[PDB]
Amino acid sequence: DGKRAINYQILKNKGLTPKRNKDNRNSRVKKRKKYQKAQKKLKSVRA
Amino acid sequence: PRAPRTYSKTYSTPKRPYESSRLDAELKLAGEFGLKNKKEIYRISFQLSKIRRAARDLLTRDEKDPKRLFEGNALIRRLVRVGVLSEDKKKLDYVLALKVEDFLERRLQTQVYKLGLAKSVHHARVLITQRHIAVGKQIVNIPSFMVRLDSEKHIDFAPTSPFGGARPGRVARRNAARKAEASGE
Amino acid sequence: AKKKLHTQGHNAKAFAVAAPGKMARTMQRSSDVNERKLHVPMVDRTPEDDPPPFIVAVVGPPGTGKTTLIRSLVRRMTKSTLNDIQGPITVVSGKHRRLTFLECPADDLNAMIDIAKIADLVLLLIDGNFGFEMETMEFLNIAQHHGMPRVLGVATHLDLFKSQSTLRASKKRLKHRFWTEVYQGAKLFYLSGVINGRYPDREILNLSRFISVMKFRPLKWRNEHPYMLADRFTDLTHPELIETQGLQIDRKVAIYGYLHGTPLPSAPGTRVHIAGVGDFSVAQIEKLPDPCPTPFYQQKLDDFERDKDKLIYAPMSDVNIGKLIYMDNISPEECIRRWRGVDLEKFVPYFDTFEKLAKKWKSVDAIKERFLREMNAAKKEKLRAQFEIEEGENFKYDTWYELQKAKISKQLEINNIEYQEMTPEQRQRIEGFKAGSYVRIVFEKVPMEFVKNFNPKFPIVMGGLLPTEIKFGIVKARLRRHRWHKKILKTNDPLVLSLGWRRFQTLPIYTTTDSRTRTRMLKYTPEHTYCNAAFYGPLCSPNTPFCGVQIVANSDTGNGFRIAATGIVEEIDVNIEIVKKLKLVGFPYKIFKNTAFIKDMFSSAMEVARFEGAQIKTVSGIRGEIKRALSKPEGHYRAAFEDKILMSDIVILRSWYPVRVKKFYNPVTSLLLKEKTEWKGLRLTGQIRAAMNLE
RNA sequence: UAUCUGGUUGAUCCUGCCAGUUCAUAUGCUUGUCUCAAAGAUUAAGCCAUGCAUGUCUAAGUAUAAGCAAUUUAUACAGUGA
RNA sequence: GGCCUACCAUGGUUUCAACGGGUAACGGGGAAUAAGGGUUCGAUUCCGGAGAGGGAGCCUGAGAAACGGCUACCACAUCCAAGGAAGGCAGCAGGCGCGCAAAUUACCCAAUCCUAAUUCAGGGAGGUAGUGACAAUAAAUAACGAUACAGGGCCCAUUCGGGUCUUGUAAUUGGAAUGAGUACAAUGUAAAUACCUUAACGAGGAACAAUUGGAGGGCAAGUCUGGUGCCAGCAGCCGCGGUAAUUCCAG
Repeated sequence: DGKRAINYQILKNKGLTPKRNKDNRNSRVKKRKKYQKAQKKLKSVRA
Repeated sequence: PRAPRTYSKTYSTPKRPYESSRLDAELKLAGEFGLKNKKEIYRISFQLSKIRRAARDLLTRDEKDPKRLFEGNALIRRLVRVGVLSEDKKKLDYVLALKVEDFLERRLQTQVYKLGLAKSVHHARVLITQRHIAVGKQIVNIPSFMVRLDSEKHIDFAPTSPFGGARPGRVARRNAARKAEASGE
Repeated sequence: AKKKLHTQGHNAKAFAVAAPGKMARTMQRSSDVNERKLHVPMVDRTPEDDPPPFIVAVVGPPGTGKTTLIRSLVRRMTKSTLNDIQGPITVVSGKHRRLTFLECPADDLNAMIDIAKIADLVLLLIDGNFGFEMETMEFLNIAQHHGMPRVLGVATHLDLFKSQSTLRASKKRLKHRFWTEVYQGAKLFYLSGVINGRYPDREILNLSRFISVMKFRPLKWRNEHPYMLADRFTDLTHPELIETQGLQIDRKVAIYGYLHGTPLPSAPGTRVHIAGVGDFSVAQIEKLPDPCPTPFYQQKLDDFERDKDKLIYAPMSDVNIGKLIYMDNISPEECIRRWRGVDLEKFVPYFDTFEKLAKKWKSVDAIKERFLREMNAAKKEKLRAQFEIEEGENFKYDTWYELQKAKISKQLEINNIEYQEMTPEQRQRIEGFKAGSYVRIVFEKVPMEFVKNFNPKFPIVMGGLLPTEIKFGIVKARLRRHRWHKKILKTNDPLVLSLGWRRFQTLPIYTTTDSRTRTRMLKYTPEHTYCNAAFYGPLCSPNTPFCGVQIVANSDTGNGFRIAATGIVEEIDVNIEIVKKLKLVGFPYKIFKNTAFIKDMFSSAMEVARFEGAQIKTVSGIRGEIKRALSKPEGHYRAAFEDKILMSDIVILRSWYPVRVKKFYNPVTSLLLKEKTEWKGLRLTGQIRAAMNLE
């Protein structure tokens, strides 16, 4: 069609964001991937 | 001109913003009970905080004062009701004790994990917010539902959803729509 | 606290506030509201008596339809349905107000850039179903750099949407998106349908009322340059001149319009620029009665003497010492002899002889006017008079902005009581055709292309050029890649840019400053910040913002963003020394400890001698100097470094080679061209390679 | 201006000073879903275009509408009703 | 009832603060703040009072010193044929008050109730939706396996090691799940809209594209400043070429 379209850049209008994780997106995962990461440390501090 | 809709907030935030011990202490809880917020801990601290205040007060009144007897009893039975206060320690000097973990242990989130149907604290989150697991025939999608002793037996998958009969589900059926449309007619 | 308070004459303690809290909390909030009211002080220079029509210019995507939108606004203000609207049209909407609509072309950036310099108020319609197209976004960006007009957006195609819930969400999105482009708190009106060929009266009535109280602010460019919009176009040539010379002539042209902004001086011979044709000059200036007169204005004319049917004007569409001084036949000898009845090169004016002056100036009693119970009173009075003379300037508001604003307001009515005394003959020449005087100014040397290829649908304005602006020097501007535009700009790559009243492509050059010791050219543009730049072209005032584009031909746009470079100008000269860095590389072919023999950097042993003592450095970062031209081979030289150079190492001598600015200049001449879209100028470096198939 | 850490010494202390440490207005950025939903402020109780915000009839005060209606016992009236 | 008048008398209040002045003063229920004692605030959902541009006067009436009543003056201010006539948003909405600012000129009497001659009419009272993160509530942006080496475990260790119980960092992988949204229908509603339901649709990073602040380094044939070589310092959107050009400390 002849009618010109919005670019995804100028729609959301997010310019110059530094690269981020996928895991800030769902907080219940970053809680999971922290505790599962901070349970490996617990096996290393004590037995 | 209409009666105020009343409200109030349900959490309180730490005075000391950056205390490293409290921060590690908080995170471990989050990673244990599948929380997403420091607020989900802030919230409970606040709940506890008033419960403890009530109890402190009641304790100052004479033994067997009517209010104390009446309002203390009430608070104890409310706590035993949901499995926060053990049967033995049923007399409010231990509600004066009572930890945050005792409260977090009773969330529908954690209760689903204890049964093992979810198989994880986080699998327990995702299931709940996704319309599986119920109490009666009544679906519950709130992780903080707080499982009252006599419904613990009734945590189970819902009649709807997969996992509880009903039907597989659009993402699976969509595949069975590529099974019979590729290999057949 | 006991005696500090009592130091002042009034009891300090007695005066206090009943509430500390309310006094203090209210005091901060009131102050914030004020500070907000304060804005930097400006000048209006538009007349209180005869204001021009505030030009309102509908813009937007073409398939929405702005012709039927302007026909549903003029039929509710004058109750007279129009048809096939083309060109600028003036309608009286009120007892003192009378706006002038102007349908832009949507297809032409050559006119879209042109209109935003003059549109006082711009009505922007964005399709509700299609949101914002590129043409809306492109127009908003160009308008902001030149000077922001008052924008009142509207949203056609609102009726189409199937579900009201989805429609409400879409309205919020456009309203929120509009706030970022313009100013937050500004809401675009929505029109439900065009079933009868016009919008609903209730929606239109609100839109007409909202526009009426616009009270547009004064743009900086518009109060420095006399401008006008051409109402009707007229060629005044003999057809016998046409039949003899055979369509080759440049035609004598009379043009008609309303002046604006600042007084266009009435001595014929000021140079003045048609947007999109070229630099012309005025030849004859004449003022005729305006077709549309406000009813309040008409009443005054009727009273002095002692038009209801036509409420709109759309011509393009179908229905003494001083007068003894300023003569040149009189000699200045005769001028004073006519007034009573010498070279300026000597500084002391002509006196009389000291014989005649000493006898005259025996007594000083002629000049004693200029120096500095009843009796007692008189004396006192005299003293008072002298005290005022002795200390008057020293002896003679709450907010500084309000005061310094009185430097403008007192400056306004001291024009007005001055102009009033003149007013019938002297004021007109002094007035010089003041803003809104519907003037008939005629031209000459307008090309044949302009009268042949003309349609009234595109506008034509005049820019009264300042004598600053009339020349051609290389300007020092600074600019960046407009961050919507994808590719970065290249040095020495032509760029159409709208600087002042002119639209033109020139060959810029993008010149950083190596920590303010010189002007080094880059090769590209720093892709997120302003770089200092330079380009040939016309000259302007400093602190003038421009907004330069890429390919403006509508045949070649694509879906990319058109506006590529925005910025202001810093200063202007006629020569900027501009430096490209070159470095001379060399390689060592015999090293020692702390002394190298470096080959093939210099060709002859004489070439080295022009360069000895030069602070050579290497890749590795060690310094040195080059000292003597080695003889027995013709090229090489001995150079002492600070430490042992390797064999694997590459010496580089920094140096500076000056460059030039290519003096190409090309006004766009858009509506001299026949097709009036798709004006194609100089191609980009990448485009020429594809055409010539180079790599 | 209380409470806490931190500082002058090669060190240990105390008095001693300096350094950090809400909920009310504005502004900035951001704003997917449910429910809930308020909405003042230049010491200007300043000024107001336009539209609306006060009208009202039962079996039961007044009907010759040259009003509508017709039938239904109605030649005083009797329905309905401006 | 000194409320007012006539006669007559000389009384009345005051350091236990009269009288006067100030108030960015309507009073109260109350608010915020948490050892206690206090301190500060209340124009503002309820009660009371007062006012309707400013003053005064008054008609009607049970009730007004009424202003969506009248009369006069003052100040504003509109209409005109110049003779005259007319207006009072501190109701609802809406506009101005500066030259740079932000709630809709929408729907209904279905509820709540009020008024009338009255079940019926009227009600911008009030309710409905629309409109900037005032405050408050609930709480997505992902969940699980397999594999490829790497581990720490642990039994053995004369010495290869990996092999099961999983700690998890992985640049190929694997199928499951779900609403954000889009949408038959029914429900909702005065009618709509949303919600609660729910057919059909709707997730792999190149989306259906999480933010807003903060700590820290690195890079150039770059620039600048100082220096007892090659260093020290500031710093670096800028280099040499190049912007349909570069894939580039993956960004």
